[PDB]
Amino acid sequence: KEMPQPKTFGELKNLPLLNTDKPVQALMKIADELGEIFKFEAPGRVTRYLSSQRLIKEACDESRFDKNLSQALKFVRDFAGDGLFTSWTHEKNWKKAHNILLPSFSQQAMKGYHAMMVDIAVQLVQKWERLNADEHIEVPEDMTRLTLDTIGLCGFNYRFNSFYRDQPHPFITSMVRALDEAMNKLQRANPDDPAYDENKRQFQEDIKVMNDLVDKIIADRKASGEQSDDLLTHMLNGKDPETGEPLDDENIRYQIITFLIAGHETTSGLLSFALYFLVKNPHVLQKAAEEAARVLVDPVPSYKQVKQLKYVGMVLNEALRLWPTAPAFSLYAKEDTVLGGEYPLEKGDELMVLIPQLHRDKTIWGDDVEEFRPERFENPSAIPQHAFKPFGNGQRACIGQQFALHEATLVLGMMLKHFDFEDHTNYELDIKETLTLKPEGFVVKAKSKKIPL
Ligand code: HEM
Repeated sequence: KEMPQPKTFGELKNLPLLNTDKPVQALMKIADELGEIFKFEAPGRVTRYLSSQRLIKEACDESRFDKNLSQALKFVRDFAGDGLFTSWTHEKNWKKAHNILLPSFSQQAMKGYHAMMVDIAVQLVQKWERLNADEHIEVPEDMTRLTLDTIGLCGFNYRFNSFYRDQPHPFITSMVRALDEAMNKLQRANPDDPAYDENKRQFQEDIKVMNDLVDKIIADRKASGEQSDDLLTHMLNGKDPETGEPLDDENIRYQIITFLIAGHETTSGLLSFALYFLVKNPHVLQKAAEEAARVLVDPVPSYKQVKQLKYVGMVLNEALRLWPTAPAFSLYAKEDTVLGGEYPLEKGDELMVLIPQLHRDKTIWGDDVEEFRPERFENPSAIPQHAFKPFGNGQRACIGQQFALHEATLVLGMMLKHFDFEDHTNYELDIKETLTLKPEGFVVKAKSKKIPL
């Protein structure tokens, strides 16, 4: 069977389709037109975009397919190195870091981070409490302040103090620009053309800024000797049970850079989309706010009370269904194989999983896929295998899933406890794409319910 393919541009093939500031959303539109699979070609490379649970469940078979570094991730690898996110499965440092860090990211480990997560969450609530009447909130911006601060504090005992600033930390200016430069190199023609001398000079300056600041944080912790229980202490002391080896300082830096990218980009988006959907669906907002008031009976929320917020968890999973903030991941065929009993693949052939389209698969979810209904995630066992993949697949799934969800559930619980929300502008959804998705310009007013902290 001949594989569907979108419109070509002569010798440039399909590559000019990505020359747009919303490539994922364009690929989603192409998927609606062409269906469950389509071919995508650029000069000297090819991949296949998958959109149905039927094909993606086979793609998620770890005996047949393994994580591939997409072109974007290969560019991100120039500053994320061989950290967990940008390393190949067969690289020694992946399995080492994975075995070392798994216990630090578990559900039990969240009991340890909870205190510091509340520290930052209280700073968000107090900011909003202290706004004057008729002032508004810039939601993505404020969620990013929170999520960046939380990973900095919980991870490496470093306070970015984003709620004390308008202009971001020097690390973040370099990190955001490096990610932008990684994204812009996908849409580019010729690399060594000296017209991009300033692009390369900035990118190398941004690498050095991230490396120097993070390497200083490693050396300062080593020289201190103090044992503040966090990601950095676990990495300096911990040993891989398999090889018996620790991570060296170069890899540790890459893991820290990786966690800062993660805790900045994806996690704030989840909270942003979640609040968007809540203000656009007042009955769902009502249910979640009712739970928050009933469950969060103390001024300082405990770990147990965050686990008790079941409906707030359902709200977040439905936000992850409609707009998964890390919307695509790449795979490659380990051997020759046949996908879906009709698409023969050779060893090394690549696949892209388009997660927003998987999450709109009508044969799994029904015909109302665009509606925001948290009741879909009432029973987690009711969701078929590989139907809901906002945190990726298998051994290369998101190590920060429990961190992200605990943080988002705590913060969204507290937000719903302490405020009523107004969509005062009648905000029209406008999704800006970088590494991740964000509702750009999403604003609300938060009127206080006047419950003390
Ligand atoms: C809403 C929040 C988040 C989402 C939607 C998300 C999504 C994902 C996805 C889809 C992957 C798989 C990438 C691939 O297959 O190429 C992944 C990997 C990863 N994420 Fe996240 N993530 C989130 C938050 C976090 C946080 C907070 C951290 C760390 C503090 C984190 C750390 C990682 C790491 C290290 C990997 C690489 C795992 C490995 O291959 O060993 N993520 N994430």
